[PDB]
Amino acid sequence: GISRDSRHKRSATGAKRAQFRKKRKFELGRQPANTKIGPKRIHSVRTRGGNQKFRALRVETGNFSWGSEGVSRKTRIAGVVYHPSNNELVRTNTLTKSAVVQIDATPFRQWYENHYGATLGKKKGGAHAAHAAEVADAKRSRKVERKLAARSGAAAIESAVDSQFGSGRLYAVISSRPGQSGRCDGYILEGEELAFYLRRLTA
Amino acid sequence: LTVQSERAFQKQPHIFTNPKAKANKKTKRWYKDVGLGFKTPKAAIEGSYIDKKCPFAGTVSIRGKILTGTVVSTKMHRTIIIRRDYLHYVPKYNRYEKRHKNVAAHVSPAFRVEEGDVVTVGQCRPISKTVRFNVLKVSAG
Amino acid sequence: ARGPKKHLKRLAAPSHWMLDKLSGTYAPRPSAGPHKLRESLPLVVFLRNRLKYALNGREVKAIMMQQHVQVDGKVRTDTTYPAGFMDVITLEATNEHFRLVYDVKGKFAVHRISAEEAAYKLGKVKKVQLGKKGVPYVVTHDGRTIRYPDPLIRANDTVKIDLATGKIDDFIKFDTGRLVMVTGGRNLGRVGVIVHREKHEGGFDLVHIKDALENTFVTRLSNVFVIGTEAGKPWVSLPKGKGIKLSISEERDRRRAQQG
RNA sequence: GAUAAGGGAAGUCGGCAAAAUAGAUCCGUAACUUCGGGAUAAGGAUUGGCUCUAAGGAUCGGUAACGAUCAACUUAGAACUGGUACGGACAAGGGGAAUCUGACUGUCUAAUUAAAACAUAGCAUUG
RNA sequence: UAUCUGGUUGAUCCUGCCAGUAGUCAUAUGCUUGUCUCAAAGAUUAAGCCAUGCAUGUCUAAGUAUAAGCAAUUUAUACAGUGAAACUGCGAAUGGCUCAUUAAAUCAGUUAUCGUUUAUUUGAUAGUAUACUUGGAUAACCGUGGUAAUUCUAGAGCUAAUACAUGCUUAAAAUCCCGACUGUUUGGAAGGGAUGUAUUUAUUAGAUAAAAAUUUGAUGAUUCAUAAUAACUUUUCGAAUCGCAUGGCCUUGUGCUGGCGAUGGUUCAUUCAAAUUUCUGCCCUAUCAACUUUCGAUGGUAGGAUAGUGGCCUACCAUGGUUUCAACGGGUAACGGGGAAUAAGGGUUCGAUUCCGGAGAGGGAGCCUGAGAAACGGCUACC
RNA sequence: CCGGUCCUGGACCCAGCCGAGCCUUUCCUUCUGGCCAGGACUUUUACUUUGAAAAAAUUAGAGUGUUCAAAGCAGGCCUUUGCUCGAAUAUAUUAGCAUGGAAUAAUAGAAUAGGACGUUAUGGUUCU
RNA sequence: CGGCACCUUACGAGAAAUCAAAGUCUUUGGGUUCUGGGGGGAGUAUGGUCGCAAGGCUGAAACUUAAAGGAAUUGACGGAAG
RNA sequence: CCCGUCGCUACUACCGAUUGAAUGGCUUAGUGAGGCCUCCGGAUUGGUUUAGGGAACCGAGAAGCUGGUCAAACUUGGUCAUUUAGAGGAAGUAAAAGUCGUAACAAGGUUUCCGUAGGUGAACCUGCGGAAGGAUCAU
RNA sequence: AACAUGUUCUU
Ligand SMILES: CN[C@@H]1[C@@H](O)[C@@H](O[C@@H]2[C@@H](O)[C@H](O[C@H]3O[C@H]([C@@H](C)O)[C@@H](O)[C@H](O)[C@H]3N)[C@@H](N)C[C@H]2N)OC[C@]1(C)O
Ligand SMILES: CN[C@@H]1[C@@H](O)[C@@H](O[C@@H]2[C@@H](O)[C@H](O[C@H]3O[C@H]([C@@H](C)O)[C@@H](O)[C@H](O)[C@H]3N)[C@@H](N)C[C@H]2N)OC[C@]1(C)O
Repeated sequence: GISRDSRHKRSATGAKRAQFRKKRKFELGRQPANTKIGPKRIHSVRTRGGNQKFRALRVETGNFSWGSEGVSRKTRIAGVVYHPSNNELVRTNTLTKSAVVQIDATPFRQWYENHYGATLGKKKGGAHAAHAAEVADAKRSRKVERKLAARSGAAAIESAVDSQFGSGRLYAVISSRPGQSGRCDGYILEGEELAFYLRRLTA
Repeated sequence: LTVQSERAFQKQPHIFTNPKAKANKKTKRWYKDVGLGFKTPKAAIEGSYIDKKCPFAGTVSIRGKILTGTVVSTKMHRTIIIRRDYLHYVPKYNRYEKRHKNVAAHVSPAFRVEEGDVVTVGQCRPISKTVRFNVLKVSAG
Repeated sequence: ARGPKKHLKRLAAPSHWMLDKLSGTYAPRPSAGPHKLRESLPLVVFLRNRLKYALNGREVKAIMMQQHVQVDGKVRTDTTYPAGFMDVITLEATNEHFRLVYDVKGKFAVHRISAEEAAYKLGKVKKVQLGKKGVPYVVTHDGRTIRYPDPLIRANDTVKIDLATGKIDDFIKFDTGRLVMVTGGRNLGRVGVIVHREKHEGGFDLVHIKDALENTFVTRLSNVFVIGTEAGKPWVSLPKGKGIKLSISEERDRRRAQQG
């Protein structure tokens, strides 16, 4: 089938090599998963040594990390907005490693509000102001108020990340390999990398 | 020479710059010592280039054989071919003939190499179709 | 070649087994076990070609099927068990004990030992590192693993192990002045004492040694088996010769002298 | 002026007449040769519609490698889609191997002969 | 034994070859052939084609026994002995044959894996926050059969497990997050969760240049080992198995208990392997001088795939890589090597073939199973 | 030569060979602990020495009345309820590794000085 | 000092003729290029290449054959000389 | 002593119309078996398990279908190599005593030979330049 | 001035 041998290629001098042996099973390849966004379907692959791989054919949700805050939650993936290696993966929403994706920003919002007491979005419309007034006037016992005070000072976050919380979708980078592990995991874009990808996107 | 000159973001793996940690609000930079007595260059440590195949600022280890040779091409992006001259002994005639081999090796942007210079290259994992060596030291041509 | 070889040709068997050429096509193939294939002596060779306790391999099978034969005290029935360096072979039915030790000529001599002696052995430290749950262990040259060793032990050190509980009795630090015994090379079977060690980073370390008679001989570090703490005191019994090489004319002189 | 099962020049002095080929892009192209050619040799593939992607500019304003405004139709690629259609009408070479003959382009028997005939450059002779 | 002799001339000295001479573990052939020890043997042409038979099977006391199989009545009305069949497990990837392909390929010595997989062996190694022990299938078997025919099998009725799927039996204190009340300059507290080990991602330990105004492993070298935090998973496994002896304790209940073992199991180590891999080294040929790069050639970034590195493959980008120190192309009556024959020395010639490495099973390709095969005494397809 | 003779034995003289160490303007790295063991630096090569290691079989070669021998790796002993020497050694090395030497043959250096030393020279700027 | 040569010798070289190099070469090594390997077939055939052509350069094999050849000696012969 | 043409015979090789023939390798294009992956499908089957008659909705799932991927093989064309038929043509070699002349060896009766160019049954002759390996080391 | 030729094979 698909093969990874180096014998079928030309030498560095440019000579066309002669056939040495028939194809060997220890040098096979297989078909790309071409993971998509949809209801979960994961197929096992029996590999060498009796080990197992997982071809994520379709995935709904991934475990994403807010690196600075030291917390990660099992959000859900909206779409693919940028791929460094091929615009055909973004145009068809194909999930591989290093794909720039938008995830649901909601669970990180809940964690922010529960572990701090402040809110994000910062937009001053009707629903945004209503939710802000609700959050600022929540019911907090004195010990939880003091532990949140011990969590104060560093409450504010970088202006680029929280600005996007108006839309309920953040920007992330896939760090797992869905075709190899069956997981579609990543981390929130932050700082210099975030500015780079925003520059690439808005353009 | 722009560091982020690709379609992807260039960074070292798992070196995180927490943008609000305490006081070191700088892009943290990792390196190693390649061992065997070889000196880590200063342009590698206080530098900004990103090279997954750098012996110092990358994830490749040096091990195996150490070779030296003369640089005959720098016409490739971040790799070189060196020329090793040697004499082959022919016992029937009790004499020698001049023989040579060409070796391709990775050259980190920490170095400034040009045709005519003598390099030392250490063996690394196969990082290309032809490359199994990596510049460690540069001398005058 | 599609998978692991299960036969060993007679001419490909290690020479230190002294296997005669014309017996037959094949040789015992030592099973996977504690020692390397080449640097071990399978039990069928030990119990047939050395002691002549059996006329052939079928009788070797019969002998070991009756719980007679033991390695390191434990009972073994694998006819091709890779018995190797420092292994202790117990034969209670005959009331006899042995220890595989390199005679100076380069082989495994038939070294008889006592029952009190046949209850311990020695082990070189391959490496020291932390396992799961941070528990430290050291790996020995016989595939034995021991947890919670002395926090000072490092590689190239010899440890004493009791053959019953698998516990470590006492050990040796590797430094100049130690009685040793070469494990490979041309200097096989000979007993020396450490003189100096030369450290080549990335290469193979070199060690300088001296026999009781003044002879300086160098050897790869990986072939050095510490056997004592000082000169003249091994931690096991030594064969007829005490591991000193004698030239061919010397041995011829001694043979004539002994025989009259 | 059209079409025709199966065959495919067996018809005929003779493939006469008809058919077949045909635009464009990409690939590939022999003998022979006066080295210029032969050559569109031969022989293959592609071509619609729709939705996109990329490239190629002008004028102003002081690492301007930038912004602002304007602007023409060419080129290349991808997804989707249909009774596999698509140079959809129109327009538009059949090809190869050789022999005789005149070098070639050119010219003549208006009204039965366009040719191998005439001319021609080149060559020679004569006054 | 470091050796020569005959042949051009009427005669001579030379060049020069032809001839003679001796070996060959070098093959054929002729003639002849009493004894013993040892011994190669369809390689060379045809990796041409093959009738027939055999070459791979496998049970211990310790997986599963209502043979309607055999023996006798026995510490055994659940069986217990011997032993077909069948299920399960393991092996069949070893061996043996051959030399067709193959010219930096194979191979040899020498390296590397800080670049990976590994049944087995041997060491270790998991108390993790209905349980006097859960279900339902099928074979074996009796029974109706169908086809000309094959190691073809269909309907129907039972019935098992170390087969298949499920599922509890449980310590001890301790840490952390959430936290209704509450003390009141910042305490306590009810009540909820996570505790192992696997999986994936992210972030922190993983330190050790010498004096003023605390614990920490290895390496030449690491993002190593190991550890922590937050989360993740079509939830990996932390034993519903088996044989012989049957002991000890009484608070005498078919009570609490406990001896050698079989088998199995996660991770690490080891061992047997494997897959890549560094450096140097191949015969003839220029009537082969340029080759490679469309459709990967040389390199960079990102991914996909792999057990894993790597143009191994894809996307974008750069224009590189080899060569008279012989590239590339062509020939080989070319598998490589250890070796063999002859041998003053230096050499010449041979090596299909007792060992090692590779490759193949008519030619090609593609796969299943399995730790391991691109297997052919396995399958699938074409010729 | 003492001669000291049981082939061989000691201080002294003689010479010969293979070596070391100091001194001669003096090469021969350099600090720390304080003749080893952890740091800071090293112009590159060829050549030659020595060594580590390098499958058996084959080769050369030591032991053995296979009755001889080719071979094989055995066998021999007062005759046992046992005892016994063995299964040598060199050859391998083009390439790689480690190592002594500095002849021979190369390579580098200070010339628009951008040169060398200042140990505990002096001042200034940075880091840890 | 450089050059074109010559005469004698023969230590030396050589099969000899002869040679001041054709010496310093079995007492065999200063550096380096080219060419030959018995006689023919044959500088032929074929492929390539240069040339307007004539040709030049490169350049085989099948097959055939016991000599061909060099230098000198004695004779014989000469439409050679004395 | 000896040269070439010519005559008889035998053997080897070469050129040659036949867009000759055959065999083996590589390859564009066209078609394309089969497996693997993927995609739906849903004969059949047990119930995430629950319904007065059973109506939901769980699980397992064969054939087949979509799109890929590896790609045997066939046709066509191309190219490379190796054998090989062929009218006729032109050589070479061998083979006691065939024909024609006599080119060379002596000043070989025109000294011989080299290169080149013409001519001629054949050896060969002639022109131009060269050599002595000359028949002159010399006036 | 002219002057061409000499079957084969040896002892
Ligand atoms: C018409 N010219 C011719 C020329 O063709 C050639 O002639 C050859 C001639 O040499 C050949 O002759 C060949 O073969 C013959 C045969 C008897 O063996 C012998 O004379 C000899 O071996 C050999 N020369 C002959 N067989 C053909 C002619 N055309 O040479 C001579 C010539 C007169 O010039
Ligand atoms: C010396 N030149 C000669 C020329 O003279 C000629 O010679 C023939 C020769 O060939 C004849 O001889 C030939 O023919 C005869 C027979 C077949 O006739 C054969 O037996 C003989 O072996 C063969 N050589 C011979 N008999 C007469 C000479 N003149 O042959 C041609 C030639 C070679 O050019």
